[PDB]
Order: sequence, then C-alpha cells, then structure tokens
Amino acid sequence: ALDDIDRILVRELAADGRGTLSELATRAGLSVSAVQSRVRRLESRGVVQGYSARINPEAVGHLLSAFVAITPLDPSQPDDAPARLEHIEEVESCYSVAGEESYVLLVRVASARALEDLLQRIRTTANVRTRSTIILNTFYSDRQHIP
Amino acid sequence: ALDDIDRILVRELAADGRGTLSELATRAGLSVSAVQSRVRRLESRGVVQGYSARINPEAVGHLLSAFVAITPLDPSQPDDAPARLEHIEEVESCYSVAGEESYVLLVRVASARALEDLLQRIRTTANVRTRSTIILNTFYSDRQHIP
Amino acid sequence: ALDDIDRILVRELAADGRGTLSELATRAGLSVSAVQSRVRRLESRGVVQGYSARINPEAVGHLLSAFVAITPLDPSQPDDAPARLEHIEEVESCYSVAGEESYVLLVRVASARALEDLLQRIRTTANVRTRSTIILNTFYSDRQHIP
Amino acid sequence: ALDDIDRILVRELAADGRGTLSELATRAGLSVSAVQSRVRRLESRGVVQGYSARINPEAVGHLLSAFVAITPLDPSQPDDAPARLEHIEEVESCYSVAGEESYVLLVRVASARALEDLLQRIRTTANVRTRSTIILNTFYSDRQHIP
Amino acid sequence: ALDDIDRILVRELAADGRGTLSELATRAGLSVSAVQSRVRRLESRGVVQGYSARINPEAVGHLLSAFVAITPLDPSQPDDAPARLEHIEEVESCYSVAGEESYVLLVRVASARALEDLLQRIRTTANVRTRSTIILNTFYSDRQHIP
Amino acid sequence: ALDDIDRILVRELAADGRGTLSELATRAGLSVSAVQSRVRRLESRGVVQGYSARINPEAVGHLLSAFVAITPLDPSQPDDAPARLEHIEEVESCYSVAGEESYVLLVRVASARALEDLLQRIRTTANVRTRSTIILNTFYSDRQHIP
Amino acid sequence: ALDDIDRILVRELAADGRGTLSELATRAGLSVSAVQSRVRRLESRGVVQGYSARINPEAVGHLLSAFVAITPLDPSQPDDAPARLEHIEEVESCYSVAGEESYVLLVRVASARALEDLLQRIRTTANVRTRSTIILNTFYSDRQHIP
Amino acid sequence: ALDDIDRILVRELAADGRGTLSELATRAGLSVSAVQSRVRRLESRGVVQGYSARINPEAVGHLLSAFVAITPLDPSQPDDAPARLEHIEEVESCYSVAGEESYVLLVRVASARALEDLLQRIRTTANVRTRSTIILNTFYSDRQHIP
Repeated sequence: ALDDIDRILVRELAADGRGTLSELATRAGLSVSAVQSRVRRLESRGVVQGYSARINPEAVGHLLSAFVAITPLDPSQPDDAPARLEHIEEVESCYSVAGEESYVLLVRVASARALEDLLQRIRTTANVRTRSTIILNTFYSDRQHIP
Repeated sequence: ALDDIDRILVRELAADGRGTLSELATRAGLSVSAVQSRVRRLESRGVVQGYSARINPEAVGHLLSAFVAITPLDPSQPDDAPARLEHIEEVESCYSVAGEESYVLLVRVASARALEDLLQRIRTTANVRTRSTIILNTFYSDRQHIP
Repeated sequence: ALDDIDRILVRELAADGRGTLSELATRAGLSVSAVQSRVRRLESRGVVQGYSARINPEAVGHLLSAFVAITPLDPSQPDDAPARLEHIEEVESCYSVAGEESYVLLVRVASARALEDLLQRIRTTANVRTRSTIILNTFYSDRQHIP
Repeated sequence: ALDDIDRILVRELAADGRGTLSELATRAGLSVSAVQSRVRRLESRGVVQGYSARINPEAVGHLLSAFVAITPLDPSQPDDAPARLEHIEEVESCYSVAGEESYVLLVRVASARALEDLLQRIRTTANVRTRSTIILNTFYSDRQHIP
Repeated sequence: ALDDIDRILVRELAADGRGTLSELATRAGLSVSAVQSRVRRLESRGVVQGYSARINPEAVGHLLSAFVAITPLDPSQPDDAPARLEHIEEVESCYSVAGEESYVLLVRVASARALEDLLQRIRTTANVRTRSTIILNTFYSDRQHIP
Repeated sequence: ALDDIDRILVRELAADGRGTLSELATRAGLSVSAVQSRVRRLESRGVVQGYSARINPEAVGHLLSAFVAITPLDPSQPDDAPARLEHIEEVESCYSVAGEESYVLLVRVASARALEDLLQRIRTTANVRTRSTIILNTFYSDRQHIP
Repeated sequence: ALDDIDRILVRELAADGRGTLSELATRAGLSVSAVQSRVRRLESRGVVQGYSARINPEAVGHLLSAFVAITPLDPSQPDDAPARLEHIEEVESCYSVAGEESYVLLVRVASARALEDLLQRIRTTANVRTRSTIILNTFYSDRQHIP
Repeated sequence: ALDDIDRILVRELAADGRGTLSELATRAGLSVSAVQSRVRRLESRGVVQGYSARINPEAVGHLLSAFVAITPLDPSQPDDAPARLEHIEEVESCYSVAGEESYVLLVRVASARALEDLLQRIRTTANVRTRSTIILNTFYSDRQHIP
C-alpha cells in the first residue's frame, strides 16, 4: 500500500519541497504532529529520497545539454560503465536501456567544444562508443506524477 | 550575474532544498535577512525554478519508464507538441533535440499495457510518430552540478 | 504460486505434448488419478492453453517467412490493426512492441512474390506502413523455458 | 510428397496435438494402424517436429518478453552464434535474417533487471552487439496455417 | 520443364544472343528445325525474354549511374510506381524490395545536374521520397548463370 | 562523336539483338554492306560489347535475387573484393558505390537458405561485412536508353 | 587548359589573398605588368571569384554551427528551396546532394536555442523537413587544393 | 572584445579581402595607421584567420565534390583522425560532429574513379569507416555573416 493520505503528502511535496510541516496539515486534514510522522516514515521507507531545488542549468554556465548513448566495446570485460563514470560530474543521469545502445546519460557542459572533450573522456574512461543527441530546449522538466 | 555567495546558496539548495535560512546564513556568513533576500532574487531571476521532494517512481506505482522520441507527421505547420502534451500527466519531461527526431519525452507508467495505451495517446494528441526506449534501471539521476 | 509438482508437469508437457497421463506419473511421483487432476486445473487456470504439433513450414509449402513491422498511418483513427488482420491466415503471430514500429507480425508465404502481395494487402486492410525482415533459417523455435 | 490424407493429419495435429489415433482415424477414413503409420512417417521425414503444450509465459513467471536482433563483432569468422546461445535457456527462438543484423532472438525473462543481465550474457557468449525490442502484448501467436 | 537440350540452348544464347541456328544445332546435336522449334517454345513460355546488344552506357553519353531506392509518401493507396515511372526513359530497371524502402531503380544520366533534375521528376511522378547511391565503377555486370 | 546513324543502330540493336544485318538497313537508310561495317566499328571501339539473350532467372531455378552491399573489414589490406568474388558464379554484378557501403552485388540463388550460405562465403572469401536487401519482383530490367 | 603559370598564381592567391601584384611576380617568374594581366583574365574567365578574409565564427558570436539536411515535403510544388532560403543570412552554404535528403545547408547561430528557431523558420519558409548535425569543432576549413 | 570599428573592418574584409587600407580607413573614419593597427590586432587575436582567393573548383579540374562522414573502427583509442588526414590534400575541411559519426570531411576530386581511390586512402590512413554524399550542385557558399 501507500494510504491515500500519504499520497496527498507526496503530491504536495513533489509540487513544493519547501511546503511547511504547518501549511501541509491544512490541505491534508491532520495535525503538525501527525503530518510530521508520516513524512519521516516516507523518508525511511525509500519513498521521498531528498529535497532539491531545481536549478536552471544555463544560469550556472551549462549552455549545452546532450543525451549521450553508450555501448561497451568489449563484452569479455565486466560491464561496469555507470560505476566507472560516476566520478565524472558532468554526467547528471545514467540509465540502462533496452534499444540499440546499453546506457543513456544526460550530460551538461559549457559549450560545443567542451562536449567534444567530455565525449573523449567518456570513451577512454568507461570503455565505450558514444552517440550524442543535443538538447535545444527544455520545455518542462521533472513533473512527477503521483497516480 | 552570480557572485560567490549566490553560488554557495544554489549548491546548498541543490543538495538540500529544505535547508532553512538560518543554516544557509551561517553557511554563507550572512544574516538570515540577507539570505532570504538573495534567495528571493535567485527565484525571480531565472536561477531557482522551484523546489521538489525527489520521489521514488516505483514506490508510487510507476514500474515502467521510457524515453520516447517524437517526430511530427506534418513538419511544415508551426509545431505545437510540448503545449499539446503538457496535459498528459504521465509525461514528466519534454526536450526538443537536434538530429532526426524533434522531441524526446520521459514518461512513467504502471505496466506494459499502460505504455501502449500512452503511446496511442501521444501519437494522437501531438500528431507524431513515436520511437520508444524502455529504461531497465536508473543508476543515478538529477545529480545537479554547480561549477 | 504454482506448486513445483505443477512445475515438473508443465516442463514435461512443454517438451512432449503427447506424453501420457500414465508415463508422466512416474517422472512426477504421483497417481494416474492425481496427475490427471492437476493437468485439468492447469488448463482451467490459463496455464496450458492448447497442445499443438510443431509443423515444419517448408514441408507444407511456406518457403519464405518474414517479420513484418507495421505502424498505423492515421493516429486519429482507432488503433485496431491486430483485430483487422486477424482474418489474414498467413499472419501466424501479432505482437505490440516498444520500438520504431507499433506491431511485429510473423508471416509465412509461398514465395518472394506472394510476400509482395501479402504486404499490399496488410497495408490496405489495416491502415499501415510496412517494413519487412526476411527469415533465412530457423535454428530452433519455441523452446519454452520453465524457470 | 503430402497427399490429402497427410494434409488432414497435420491440420488436426496442429489444432490438437493430443488428438488420439482413433479420432484421427475416423476423421481421415483410415484404420487406427494406417493412421499410426502415416503419423510416424510424418515424424521421420521433416514434417511433424514434435508436440508441445502451449504454456502461458506469464503464469510461469516470465513477465517480460523481447526480440533481440544480434550482429557479430567480427563477421569474418564463420559464425557460431545459434550453437553458442543454445545453452542459454531463456532464449526461446533463433532465426537468421536478411538485412543489416544477422539473427533475431525471442527471449523471456522475469523483469527489467533480469533482461539487462541476459543482454550481457548474450553480448559475451556470442560476441555480438544487441538491439532489443520489448514486447508489450501478444495478441495471438502460433496460429499455424496448413494450405 | 527444362531438359538438358533446353539448358544448353539458353546457356549459348546467354553467352551469344546472335548464335545462328546452324551453330546452336550442331552444338545440341539437333536439326536446325528442331532448334528453331525449341527456341520458339523458350520464347513463348517464360524463358527467353528478348535479345539485346549490351551497350557501353559511357560511349553513348551516360556518364553517371545511380541506384535510387524509393518509398511512397502515402503507402495506403495501392501502389502505382513502376507503371508511372515506366515512361521516364532514363530509368533502366525497377525492382520491388523487402525492408524499409519499396523499390530500387537503376538510372543513367549525362551529369550531376541531370541527376538532380531526374530525382525531381521521380519524386513527382511516383509521389515518393528518394535515397540515391552513385555508382563509381562497374566491375562486371549481367553475368547470367545457368545452373 | 557517335554519328546519329550509328545512334539509330545502337537503339535498334539494344531493343533487338537478333535484328538482321538485312532488316536494319531499311529502318536505318543504308546498304547490307554499309550497315555491316558501322556495326563492326561499333564492336571494335568499345560500344556494343556482346549480345545476350535475356533469361528469366526464376525459370532456371533462381527463386531469390538480392542486392548485397559489402564493406571491407580491414583497411590495411588491399581493397580487392571484386577480383576476389569473381569466381563466385552467383554474383551477377558488382559495382563500387558512394554511400554507406563500398560495393553492391546483385546475387541470384535457389532459396532463402542458399542465400545464407552465399553470404557466409562472400564474407570469408572477400574480407567483408554483408547487408542484404531481397528482391521481391523485377518489373523491368535493362531498358537501355540511347539519348 | 589553364597554363601552369596561371596555376602557380591560383595556388599563391588561394594560400594568401593579400599577396601583392609585386611579391607574386618573384615566386611566379614574370613582370608586375605580366602578373597583373593573367589575374584580370583569371577573374573574367570565372576562375577566381572573390577575395575574402576568413573570419573566425566564434569571435563574432556564432557559437553553434550545424549542417542542416532538408527535403521538400510536397513534390507537386517547384523545388526552389535554395532561392527561398537565400534571404536567410544564417545560411552560409547551400548544396544539392545525392543521398537521403535533397540539400545540405551549413548554418551558424548564436546558441542551441537560436538553432531551434532557425529550424522552424527554414521549415515554414522553404517547404521542408529538417535533420540537423551539430558541429563541435572545425579543425581546418577551406584548404583549396590546386592539382 | 569587438567594438563597432572592428565590426566594420571584418565585414569589409569578408566582402573584399584585398580592400586596401586607404579604403578601409576612409570607410571606418580612421587614419591608415590606425586601420593597419586594428587589422594586425584582429589577426593576432583569433578574429581574421587568413585571406584567400575564392577559387572555382571546376576551373581547376575538381569536377566531383563529396561530404564524407567518418567513424573510427576502434573508438577507445584517443582519436587522431584530423591530424592524420591533414596531409591528404584533397581534403578541404574537417569538422567533428555530434550524433552517430565522428567527423565530416569535404573532399574534391577529378572523377568517380578518383573518388573511390580517395575513400580507400581515407579508410586506411585514419582507420575509419566512411559514408559519402556526392554534391550535385553548389548554389552559394561561404556567405559569411557578421552580426
């Protein structure tokens, strides 16, 4: 389960991570004491994982974002590319996928010429071929849907 | 225009979006009022776009995630697609992209059967062909990087 | 569940659909009475669906087999292509898929020139574009794995 | 060489692989001995390849099915791949194919995580790149057609 | 129905289409009348389709040859394309093909500029998209093989 | 040049390689002596290369034709694939091309299963990757255009 | 022809468009009078077309360059896309091509988000589908080879 | 740092690379010395990269131009390709690119046969696969745009 008072909470917190123990308890129909517990139980069970402010990447100097799809070159070696690229800070996300390639990364970078460097570094560090698709614009990002 | 203080605030709010102002203040060597002021300006300019609990899509019943690349059936018409899909709730993100397709969506759904039904809804509401890549595993995501 | 005596039965019957109520009961460790019931319960619950002899398609005149991938052309219309192609007897199988195309069919046909006809008939009857991949050889077919 | 009687027997055995000989006999206007004889010859020539309970892959825990197209990393070596994959049990079928890839597999697995692990095993045991298409739904399969 | 004599006549006529009957006769151990008879039957059944001087496309001013794969803009309409292109003279051959495109043409033209103009004519008269592959060199062609 | 009496001859002979020294001389406007010379000058200059009867490939047992595109695997070796495949009789034609692949071959073969063999033999003999496109039907073949 | 004193001149001027009537006449072996004429004859015959300084596009604010491949959508209309896009100043070059697409443009633009606009404007103005490939780096540009 | 004066000089030098300083001076309202100074600084910073007669590739015997996309056979090795191809003279430009290939070259050559020979040289000196697109016509090129 996830009792649908727990549900109203996760919707509220997904839409506004700074929402207060206080103002939640109105919309929810509970007490500042009662709300505060569910939330701690929600963080312990792995349901809310973190609270993050959403930073605009262009404002901090990331003018090019890209999906980078990668496939290991040598199948006799352990396929450990996520772990291998983890220290690379410009990889924001790393997914395994069912398609032509094995993983997709979302990468942010200062310019077209920084991407070229990142790609070579991805390639020599994990041991992969790269294919990259450049993002032109983000129309909306992380609208978590709670069903 | 992002000085060193502003840089510090956005790193802390990226790592913890419920940082209270008193903690942010003592961390940037400012008063609580000056912090609150900085933070408001970050919000009203482009820089902080909102705040969100990072929610486990599995815990809430989204067992299948996919990327869907979409391309308009008639590309001559000025292109509507992000506005028209905005109201389908299981679409979480929408990017326009270079190369052969026009947009990439991230989508989350309860099952294989709910995915095929969503693909129909997407094909019809934006008037688009679709190419889907199921996500098998998320190794890490949203690791925002402030340089 | 599916109690792992039920499991030994489904393995046995998957490997040999003509296996006798009799000879099963040895390998299984039960009675001709006891075996016969589980099997009827297995057919009622949707677990074994049919018994079929595996016919070699070349011996009956199907010299070309093909996967045919299809995508509806008009997304304002109901996507009903499986139902629409059901009367076509040369479609042996019909799957919906997550990839570039919406469905994959396996088709068997007398010759290269019969395939060309089948394709036009698929196209005008369901309302689809076709892409076909020709099978050169079947190395093994339907080895059902019972885990 | 398939006369009208042989044609009748293979249709009936396709539709019901546990047809007993007495039912087949009265259906082809032969004696039970002549039927048994015909059937044995069908078996020893290419025509009937075995008999199988058609099992529900879901009921036995295979919730994910995929097509996987594979292509050798070094195509100059005479090609081993069906023989080398024969011993991976969750591979159900193996076809060689015309066009850009060399083989198509059908594969069934318990979950997304078990699929990625199988893709690694396939990449390494046949020395191959993979392209996967998840199957969302089976509308009908194995409808064998005797013309 | 092709006996040994017929086989001999078609090999000789493939290698030399101006073989006179007296030479064909002494080569098949027949009379000139019997040869003429055989040859006429070969013509009226499918077997010999006509006779042609093999002409050097360069000597007559066709310095550029290309393959053009074509695919209908609207594949739902029964497909007209070979009949409609039959009257464009610089189209030399027309095949329908499996896979992603519908037909392949061979085309010969005086120059790069005459090729672009032909591509327009093809796109418009068959209502098709085109994919062109220039031929750089012909190493050998039409080596007909009678087995 | 190629004086346009020479032109009327090549058109005539392209359309009918069995056309007689005699009947040509009407349509052309010359003498049985005069026609016969131009023709011998046309065969000496490399303009007409051969006379061939056009054999229907299905009538001689070639039930599958295919384009096979090939690219050498090792660029440190001499690129000699035409010469290397010349003894292979099922290659009817061999072209070098400007596109994704280096050469295109047209191949004719008894069945889908003979093609699979031919492909492996092409691969180990020349040292190439193969991609094949199967011909479903020839609508018209070798209409030489004389401009 | 192009007498190979004319050749030494075009090499010199291709390498250095500011090279003086004076200093050319040494390297060339002629007179300030003799050099000056050949050059004017070279500009009249269409051989040298212009003299241009090579501007670095990043220094003037063009941070993203792209190849944009385009294909008209309606083949019943005149194919006039070069003329139609001529007023668009960010198209630096426009070529017709033999491949999947009809033209290739080289485009320079301020950012990823300006490219998105340019693409829509290309599409509605000429009447085309777009496919774009983003340039990451120019290693060398316009080395004219004089053979 | 490009002020209005510098902007004017680079426009004029783009449109006419043999503009003499006296003409540039009276056009920017500067003295000939100040112009010469500005121009030298433009040269030594990144901004003017050299000066070139724009030469007609046809007049000098390059009748065939092509784009060639190249991709390394082994992408794990740090990539050499622009440095290694620098010495092939008929390569005019070299870009690295996003997406599936790694570089795009522009190449000019005397004929189809000289193109195939260049493709071999490219495949071997950079150790790369090639995809070629012949250019049929240049509608306009190098129209440099100073914003």
